[PDB]
Amino acid sequence: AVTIRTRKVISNPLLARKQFVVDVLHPNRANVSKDELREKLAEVYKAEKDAVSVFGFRTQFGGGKSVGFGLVYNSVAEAKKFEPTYRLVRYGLAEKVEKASRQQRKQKKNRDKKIFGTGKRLAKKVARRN
Amino acid sequence: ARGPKKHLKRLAAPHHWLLDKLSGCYAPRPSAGPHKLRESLPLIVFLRNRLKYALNGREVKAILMQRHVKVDGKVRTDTTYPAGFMDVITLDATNENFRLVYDVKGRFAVHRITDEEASYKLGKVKKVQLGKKGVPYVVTHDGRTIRYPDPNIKVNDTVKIDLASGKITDFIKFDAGKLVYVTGGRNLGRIGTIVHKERHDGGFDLVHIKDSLDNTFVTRLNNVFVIGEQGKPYISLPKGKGIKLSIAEERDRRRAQQ
Amino acid sequence: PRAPRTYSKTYSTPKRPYESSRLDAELKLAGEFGLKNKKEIYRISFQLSKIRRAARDLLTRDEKDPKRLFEGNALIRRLVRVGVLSEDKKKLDYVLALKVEDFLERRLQTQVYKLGLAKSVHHARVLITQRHIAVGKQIVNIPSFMVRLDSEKHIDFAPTSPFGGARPGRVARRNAARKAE
RNA sequence: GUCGACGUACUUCAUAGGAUCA
RNA sequence: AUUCAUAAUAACUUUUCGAAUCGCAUGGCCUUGUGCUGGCGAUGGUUCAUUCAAAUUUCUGCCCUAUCAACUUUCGAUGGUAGGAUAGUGGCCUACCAUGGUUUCAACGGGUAACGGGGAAUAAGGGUUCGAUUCCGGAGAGGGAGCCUGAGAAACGGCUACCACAUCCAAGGAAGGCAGCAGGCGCGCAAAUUACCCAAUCCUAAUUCAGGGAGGUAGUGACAAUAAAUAACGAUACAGUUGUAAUUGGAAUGAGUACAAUGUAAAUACCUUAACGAGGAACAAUUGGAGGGCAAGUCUGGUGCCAGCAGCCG
RNA sequence: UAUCUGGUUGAUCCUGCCAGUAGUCAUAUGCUUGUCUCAAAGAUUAAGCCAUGCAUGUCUAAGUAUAAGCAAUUUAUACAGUGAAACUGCGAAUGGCUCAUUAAAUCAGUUAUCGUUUAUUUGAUAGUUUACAUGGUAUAACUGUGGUAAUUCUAGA
Ligand SMILES: [Mg+2]
Ligand SMILES: [Mg+2]
Ligand SMILES: [Mg+2]
Ligand SMILES: [Mg+2]
Ligand SMILES: [Mg+2]
Ligand SMILES: [Mg+2]
Ligand SMILES: [Mg+2]
Ligand SMILES: [Mg+2]
Ligand SMILES: [Mg+2]
Ligand SMILES: [Mg+2]
Ligand SMILES: [Mg+2]
Ligand SMILES: [Mg+2]
Ligand SMILES: [Mg+2]
Ligand SMILES: [Mg+2]
Ligand SMILES: [Mg+2]
Ligand SMILES: [Mg+2]
Ligand SMILES: [Mg+2]
Ligand SMILES: [Mg+2]
Ligand SMILES: [Mg+2]
Ligand SMILES: [Mg+2]
Ligand SMILES: [Mg+2]
Ligand SMILES: [Mg+2]
Ligand SMILES: [Mg+2]
Ligand SMILES: [Mg+2]
Repeated sequence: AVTIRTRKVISNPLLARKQFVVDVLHPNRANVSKDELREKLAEVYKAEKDAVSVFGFRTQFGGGKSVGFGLVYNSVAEAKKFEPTYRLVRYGLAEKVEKASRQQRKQKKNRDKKIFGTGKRLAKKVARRN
Repeated sequence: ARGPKKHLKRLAAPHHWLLDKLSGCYAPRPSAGPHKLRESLPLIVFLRNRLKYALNGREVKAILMQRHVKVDGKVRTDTTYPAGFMDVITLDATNENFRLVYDVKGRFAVHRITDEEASYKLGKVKKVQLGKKGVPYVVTHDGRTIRYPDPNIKVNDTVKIDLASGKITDFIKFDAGKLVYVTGGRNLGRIGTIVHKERHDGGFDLVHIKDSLDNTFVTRLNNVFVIGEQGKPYISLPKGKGIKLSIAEERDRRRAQQ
Repeated sequence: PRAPRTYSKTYSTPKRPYESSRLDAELKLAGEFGLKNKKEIYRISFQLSKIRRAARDLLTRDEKDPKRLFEGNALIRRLVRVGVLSEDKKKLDYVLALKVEDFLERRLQTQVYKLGLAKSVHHARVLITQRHIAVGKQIVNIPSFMVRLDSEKHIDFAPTSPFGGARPGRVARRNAARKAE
């Protein structure tokens, strides 16, 4: 069996959520997925699974127990509003934004810095010249 | 350097903030404001490292931009706003009010207060001077300029300022037998009664302070803040009541309570 | 850059590594307690030297001196807790009388041997490094683990260990499967 | 020039004595 | 402590300031007019105070050198007066004045593989040495000189000359500053990646969002440090109750491989863990020192058969 | 230096002497280099020279959009959603790197500004100055016409 205990529980109305430390005792099991703990915490605290966030899980030396930090927001809209984008992507609430590698973006920034104005006039001028 | 500095290394930050030396490389530099840099507690450290409401700077910015934090009855949004001594921090959503007071160890302590006591603050009169058009005014330790003071108010006195109107409700003269609070030096955070003021023209005045335990100590006058008459403080004091306890007695008390 | 992280050496070469008596004593200690190399003996000697130097310095001070009282009480408390110093010998003078063998005694390898879990100190070391020994509910795989008085009674085979009630190790079930086939 | 002086650096010579025994 | 704060009188000014700015919302009075009045904010603005700062500044404290004993003063050295300049005090500079200023209690000159300090090493104590290097302060951006802008610069990832280098060139001209992060040359003999990210730290902006080689993440010569594997328990055999096993029995386990999950901005790794993973456990630990023994063998010397050198070679 | 080893003769003792054996730190270098945690990276007194790439930009409801920009729209015939470019404001004087020069200089502690400047933040503070609101004494972006081999070059309208 697996037992989840919540400790050091703080109720933060400023962020509209509940902070706590989750200790999971999981004898005879490697460890517990974040999804299963999110489901169980949502069940215990009576909230949407989307409104539950969990992280910082480090199984102690010797195994059998895991310790991390857990968040339960009051409703899903606040969870989307405050949760970091990367954690939302982990949970599937948000889609990863695709962007070029930093070097390509910086090089494009420099090349655009080189040009002044819209640049259409330069295009027409070079087209006429050649 | 060719101008004002804008960075603060963690090691160079004030000790009493109690910052982890390995969490990062930089520490919050308090912006310019009512209090000096070394004698101020920025709101980020207060919300994150003391109250533990926020887990990181970004959440602190999220809190501030929501306009939930009030300093001295006014909403602030700067993460590094330099809150300091005798400033009232109101968090309405939590229904919490705090007054920043040094504990015996010399650190800002999370002291919860009632709303009524939160309605006012105390300020040390740093200057009394006539402004333009012959209007007297007083400048306090937090940079508040209050016009038309009571004439009897002189430098080093204490004024009880109502935050709603920014006016003086009452004042305490600096006299022997008054209750005072130490706001600087190694005796920081202690509470006592004045015994005698040594005057040295052209030099730093010294004040002798006797604690409730009859221990006496001498402190420079700039580090003294009158807070009321003996046994009748005008504000609620933190736990320990400003009494310095020896290491051995602290060990004994800690073992007993445990 | 980031602020420095402090580090220190836990051992120092003795003033005279080449003394025949010292070599013989190191041999005796290593054989009795199954120590891997001379570095462990040097480490424990370094610690004991540090404690005894501190005890000397505190004794030098006048009696009732608040630093003397506080630091001596703390040091005696730590030594009694770790089990080196007995209950009835709570004086800095008896702290100064400690020997290396007392510290070697408290090592988890020696305690595991003494309680009867292993037939040799070397067997105890092998058991420790193979994750078979647990102090309390926790697995410890470090022979140099120093056992406290409270923790001495909770040394046992780990729950996950095959000797502690778990399933047989790879060799056992491998042989059983081969026999079944 | 197998030159002089000085400075610097090295090499080298000066260690056995008393008592007993054959 | 003041000619201080402040006030008043008479004038003066290429002379300022005293909201011709923007968002959200549509309340209250009535003589019913797109009449009057009115809320919550942003951004500007004179002066004072506070804050971040800046500039100058008082006292004390620096290694070697006396075979450096006098130095400074013509071209400011010491001081007075008046002016110019400065944000301001001031030989800072100008004009006129006097002749001053430092020094055997070491001035002046020279050397410095001299940035200073918090600190580091050793020592029983006195002392001796090191400190480019995680923090504070100062100076510099190839070398001198000089400036626009701006509150803040004598800025150099701002500009201009000269000195030296050096790139493109159609020869008319144009563009330069890695003692920032990577990465090269300086030799013909050598040593971190031209990696990922703004997720934490905080910083900048009109600003919650954008940006950050500052910074973090990982990679890479055993820098310096912590813990710690390479076997444990038996039986049998052989040899002089000891030693030796390519003898033998079944139990344990991680180096490594790997479902998975945790970890992370995304990854790698750690801690976990299904399933594999040990007898030469060949899953084959190293760096130094000391001492042997052997021949139809080799060299050298001699009071025979020996001695020295040595011996991968018979 | 210390302890230990050896030599001091025909031998053995007792002295004395001599030779070798101590140390971490520092530089260079050799051999080896399985695991966990953690952490650093100067040096020819050459602050000597650098190819290539990057390292400072920035927009909220709230300064300026008839982009001949995108998308909704009759929830607008003055605009209003989002918004390239440009003007405007702010930043670029912080950060990072190195130790060349510098011997009462820097720097440390301790003073002073009644000797002065200070963007910004914070608090005060201005009935005394066609108005149902003034100009180009004006331009960018943009349209269009061009020069140079070439550059974050720019000329006329
Ligand atoms: Mg004074
Ligand atoms: Mg296991
Ligand atoms: Mg003159
Ligand atoms: Mg003058
Ligand atoms: Mg130098
Ligand atoms: Mg030095
Ligand atoms: Mg230094
Ligand atoms: Mg500079
Ligand atoms: Mg250079
Ligand atoms: Mg310059
Ligand atoms: Mg720069
Ligand atoms: Mg550069
Ligand atoms: Mg570089
Ligand atoms: Mg680096
Ligand atoms: Mg605006
Ligand atoms: Mg590995
Ligand atoms: Mg090598
Ligand atoms: Mg191995
Ligand atoms: Mg492993
Ligand atoms: Mg000199
Ligand atoms: Mg001086
Ligand atoms: Mg600003
Ligand atoms: Mg203001
Ligand atoms: Mg025109």
